[PDB]
Amino acid sequence: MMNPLIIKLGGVLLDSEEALERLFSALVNYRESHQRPLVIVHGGGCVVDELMKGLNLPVKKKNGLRVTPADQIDIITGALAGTANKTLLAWAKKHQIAAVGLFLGDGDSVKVTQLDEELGHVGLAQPGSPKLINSLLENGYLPVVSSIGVTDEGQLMNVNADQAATALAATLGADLILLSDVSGILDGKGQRIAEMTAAKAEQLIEQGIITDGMIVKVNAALDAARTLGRPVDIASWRHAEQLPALFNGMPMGTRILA
Amino acid sequence: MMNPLIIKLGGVLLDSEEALERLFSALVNYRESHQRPLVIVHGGGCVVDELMKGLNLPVKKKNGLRVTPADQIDIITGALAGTANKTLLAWAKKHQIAAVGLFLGDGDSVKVTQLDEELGHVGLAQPGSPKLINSLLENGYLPVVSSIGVTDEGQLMNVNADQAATALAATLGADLILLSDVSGILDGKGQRIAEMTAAKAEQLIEQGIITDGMIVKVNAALDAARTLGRPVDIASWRHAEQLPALFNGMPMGTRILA
Ligand SMILES: Nc1ncnc2c1ncn2[C@@H]1O[C@H](COP(=O)(O)OP(=O)(O)NP(=O)(O)O)[C@@H](O)[C@H]1O
Ligand SMILES: Nc1ncnc2c1ncn2[C@@H]1O[C@H](COP(=O)(O)OP(=O)(O)NP(=O)(O)O)[C@@H](O)[C@H]1O
Ligand SMILES: CC(=O)N[C@@H](CCC(=O)O)C(=O)O
Ligand SMILES: CC(=O)N[C@@H](CCC(=O)O)C(=O)O
Ligand SMILES: [Mg+2]
Ligand SMILES: [Mg+2]
Repeated sequence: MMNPLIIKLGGVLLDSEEALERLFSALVNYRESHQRPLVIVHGGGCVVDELMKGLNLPVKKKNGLRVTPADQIDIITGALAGTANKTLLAWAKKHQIAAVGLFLGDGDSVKVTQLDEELGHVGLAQPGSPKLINSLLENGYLPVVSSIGVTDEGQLMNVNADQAATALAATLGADLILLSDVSGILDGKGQRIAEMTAAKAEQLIEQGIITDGMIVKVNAALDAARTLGRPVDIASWRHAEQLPALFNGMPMGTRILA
Repeated sequence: MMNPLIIKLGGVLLDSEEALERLFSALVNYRESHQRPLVIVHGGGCVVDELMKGLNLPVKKKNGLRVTPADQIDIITGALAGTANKTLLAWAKKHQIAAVGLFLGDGDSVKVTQLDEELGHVGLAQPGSPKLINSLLENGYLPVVSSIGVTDEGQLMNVNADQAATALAATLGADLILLSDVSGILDGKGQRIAEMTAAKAEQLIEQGIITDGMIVKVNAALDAARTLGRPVDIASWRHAEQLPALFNGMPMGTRILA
């Protein structure tokens, strides 16, 4: 087996049937034309915000991470580990892909602990064991992994999905692509930045250009590049014609260099 | 590998920390003292009703099955495939059990189709492929399987969990135990019925003694007994002292005979 490729999916993609169809088309074409085994990691913040909206609950993000009280972890788990993961497994079945849905605790794939009492049930993700997912890959399944985990003491944890993808890339020795609703990291004028180093990201954060979850996204991508010794791309899932080349390694967004 | 044992869990069990602790204690003791491999299937109607309650949505059951409109399948999936399944995987991690969470579509373990347009997205469960779960069992994992499935065309389906457990028992050739909040099937005076045949269940249904989901439960148990050629028990998860003997084969509730 080749090193796998993790494709991380998030943003408003799940709210778009058309975008899901175009993505699954491109995944089936990549899978039928590449020996490298695919793994999907996903977020779903929008699914949570909608269920929180319907419940009249506030959305507080502290430094790009969603504060997750003990009274909200069950609902967030339902939206992310349930609705978002099973919507993706249904698109995979429609496209004749044998997928297996997982969260971070299955096979201890990604180790999670409480990151900060000020955040509640938000996890810090770190590498775990590759045995279960390697076994699924060797048997021809596509793992589809949500960003909920669980601590050794049994408490469910909400992990930001970019950090969960980075931890899983380190666990499997996988290449990584972070797909979002924007074409990579944007500069002060809203233009795509083609390449990113740690020095440059420090400068942009100092200048207040990179903010919110983007700060979390870039730092997760940088950690992955240094840990794997390979570039990591941040790119958009929006434009159909770009998907095939993107999955083949062409630079469509921001290439993070370590 | 021995034929597995499926333990189906539902009712208000998930709302009871104390009952969950006593159950997981008993599962760990059974696992460490028995070569027979365990599989858990679960429902979670109460988790759904609570999230529907908080959303101001009605609960309509038509012949013991929950009508599941297209505008409710995502929320029901979140509660059952997400919150209930991951709460069980967290109790398994707390007890040092390596579990893997699945729904019915993973490995095509249980085939699901639309049962009736009058019910919406309710599935009819039928046997599927045992390969994925047999592989997990041989590698020492405890599968924990929710009762959401997916059709070949990609539509998520809500399956009653007793029928999903019966279909999975036929797929794996497994023994089955249906655990509920009541001590088996009760007669007209609210007393436990020790043994049940198809003739007797027909009589009780004719007399209006067995109703609602109990009709669905008994018919699922009868189908499983005839299909496996082995008795199937319906019993309570409520009383701690009875759990060990129950998992060892002692009659604690209603033994359905085919
Ligand atoms: N300098 C910046 N460049 C690009 N995007 C930025 C920047 N600063 C902030 N953002 C924001 O970063 C968001 C990207 O992160 P995020 O909103 O969490 O999406 P996601 O991770 O793709 N989705 P999900 O997994 O569901 O959370 C964009 O849509 C912008 O609102
Ligand atoms: N004759 C009867 N004997 C016993 N229980 C009966 C009878 N008639 C109706 N019931 C009902 O059957 C219920 C059992 O089915 P059900 O309510 O769906 O629980 P469950 O399947 O254990 N849980 P879950 O998986 O979460 O749905 C009982 O609690 C009774 O309300
Ligand atoms: C802690 C944390 O922010 N979690 C994310 C997980 C989903 C994602 O990355 O989209 C969240 O929105 O709640
Ligand atoms: C269709 C159907 O009734 N589904 C069940 C699944 C959960 C269970 O059995 O508890 C339900 O309540 O919605
Ligand atoms: Mg994000
Ligand atoms: Mg029931």
